[PDB]
Amino acid sequence: IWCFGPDGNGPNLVIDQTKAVQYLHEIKDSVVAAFQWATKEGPIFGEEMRSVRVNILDVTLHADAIHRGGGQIIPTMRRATYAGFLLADPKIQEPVFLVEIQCPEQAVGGIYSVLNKKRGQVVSEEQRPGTPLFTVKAYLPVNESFGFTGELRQATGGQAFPQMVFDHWSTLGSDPLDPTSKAGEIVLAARKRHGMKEEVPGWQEYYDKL
Amino acid sequence: KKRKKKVYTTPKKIKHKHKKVKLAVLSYYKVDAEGKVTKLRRECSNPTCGAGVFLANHKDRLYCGKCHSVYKVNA
RNA sequence: ACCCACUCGGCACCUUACGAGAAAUCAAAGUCUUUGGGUUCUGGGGGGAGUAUGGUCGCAAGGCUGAAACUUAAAGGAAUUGACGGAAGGGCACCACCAGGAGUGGAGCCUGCGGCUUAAUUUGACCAACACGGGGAAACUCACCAGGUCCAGACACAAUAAGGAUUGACAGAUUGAGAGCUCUUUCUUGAUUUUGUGGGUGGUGGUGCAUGGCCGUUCUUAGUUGGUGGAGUGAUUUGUCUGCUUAAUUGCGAUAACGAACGAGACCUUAACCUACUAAAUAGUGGUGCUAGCAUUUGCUGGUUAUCCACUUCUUAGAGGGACUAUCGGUUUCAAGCCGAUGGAAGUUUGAGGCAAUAACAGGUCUGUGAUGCCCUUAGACGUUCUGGGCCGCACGCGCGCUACACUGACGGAGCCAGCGAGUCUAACCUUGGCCGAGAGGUCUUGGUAAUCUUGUGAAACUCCGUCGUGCUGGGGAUAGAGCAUUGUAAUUAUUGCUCUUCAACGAGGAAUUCCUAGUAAGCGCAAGUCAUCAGCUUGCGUUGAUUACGUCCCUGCCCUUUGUACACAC
Repeated sequence: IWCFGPDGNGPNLVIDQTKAVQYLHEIKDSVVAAFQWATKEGPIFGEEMRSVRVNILDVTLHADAIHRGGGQIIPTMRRATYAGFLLADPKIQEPVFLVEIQCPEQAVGGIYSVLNKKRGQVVSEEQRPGTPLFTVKAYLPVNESFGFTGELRQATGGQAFPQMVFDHWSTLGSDPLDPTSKAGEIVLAARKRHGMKEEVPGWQEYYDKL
Repeated sequence: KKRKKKVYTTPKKIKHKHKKVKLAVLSYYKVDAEGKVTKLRRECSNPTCGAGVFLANHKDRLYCGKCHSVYKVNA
């Protein structure tokens, strides 16, 4: 284990299968220099990687470290990480919330119905034993429970009262290569908000042959 | 030369902990109403075994414990 | 016209610097820290930038005038040392050439490096790596891989614990396995031990770019230094050199240098000379000496200090002696030397080595070291071990070697001469002789702890005679097949040798390149390190034994003088 880019803490590992290579000693300084770059900003639409692993099966180097130095290490691995991460069908992971919606008896009927509106869902349909005030945790792809503070009030009566909180991530693979998949199109909004190529580059341009 | 981790294709092997008998010595001698004691396990016939070596019982023979010989009950 | 001697003015020039200057340098750049003759212009770190803009002049090109923002800690001058030059001159070197020799590269094979491959194909090294790590690895080696084992957890503390901390356990199973490793049923021993915490300990683990030491290279070249003195403000320089000469900073000689020192040399060892000294059954020789044989005018041999005596010329090894360029002629400026001849064992530093200067190189080595810091690990161990595999795998390139591509050969028979070694009783070493055996080898004994026994190491080229007869042939032995032996427990991924079967490319080699000037290269063999067996390797020893030249700096490098430089990490 070498580093945990970005920042030396992100869930990205420099795994080496290199078991018969000599010059790993003087390149571990600059291998890790650009490993954190490709995980700070990404290939598809340019943000932080998460649970992305780099398994260096092998490395080929020079004799001396001159053309094996920083001028020829950062760029060359900026195309190597972009290869494997694209060869394993890069996907999307979306943060969710730790909501606990205070509610009456059947506001869950409102809540449980308005939770699964935009690909979100429910963790559990739990409740408070002491009162008919039910509490629900849910998956919400941070998109988006704008306060439905009217919708649950249209079913139950005079106690509806939504309050939510926030939690960790959540992943679902939608194959973002084509501008047809649902998560392959949400990236488009983030794309033109960056101002770069509309199309996602495939792995062919980032991966070579024999 | 760069080394590598030694792979474990089998789970760990646990060193055997001795069966700590609790006053089993009280179960090798039997006394009567007059206190007359008599050995319950046989003794090793080899000279360098002991008068109380108490050959371990088994299914179909008698193992010493110290001299590591083989005895048969019916010989 | 010129010559001589003046004088004014001009371009200058040569020496010295008294003087000045940072110095180069200068006769003005002097009369300036002892600072003031008159007077105009310009400069105030480098870039930005002579830029923007404004202005003016010009047909324009552009000129003149002319910033700032921002940016930087140096830019720059002159010399010194070094380095380098596709700069000059001068020396040196068969790790360069001339004249040549032998090759390598081309065929095959051994072996090393890379690369491909795998479980590993462990590894370091890239003129100064690549038959190197003494590295010719079955196990070990061994550092890797698939596995199985021990704690080799010192010491201190806490915990457990004689109502037992504990270790061992025959049989089955597991298990590569006759590891009670651990399970299956329960015996042996007894605070030895078990768990944790600190501390170690061990590691062919990493770090040679943290190092010591060692070694190699620069550099086998002749170079390095300080004392005093001289020049400079100084770094530095002279000394330490123009020339000649030497293998040489070896000397002659010239000198702002003198006297010195280390390296070279001197030193020592080896080799050849010594009819001279000393000797000797572990060396030999002479004795119609001892005895016997041979052939018979008498020569050759066997036991001859143990069957005798005399000796050291051969052998050995102590002390020495011998050449120091000795004598004669030539050369040079007498000279250092050089050249030739004579004599001489020896006339090339007599031959050949050993040791071999300051300074370094990030040369290599932590994988030689119980040399060694730091870091890594330390019980499911990277420590220690046992089994098996790997280091040797193979489309390929290169290196070092061996075999050869033939008649100055091969084959067969015969003649048949060394040295340098080594060798076991603190044990299976070296083995003679006889026997078995085509061989390989086995065998009984002998001798040797060693000038004695192997051993006169009877070795091979070579010599003679015969076969082959220009046919990639009888050269060649590559790959492969079968069997017999030794060593090792173990020969399979052939150990090696031996027997027979096969005779592949190879008709002498393109660029290129290696090494070499006399007992020389090269042909030839032997010994030894390796080692239980394995020598195509290597150190030495010898056997046969050339050609060519006694030089040059053209090529390649190195060194010196001058020179140039904006480099100093030094092209």
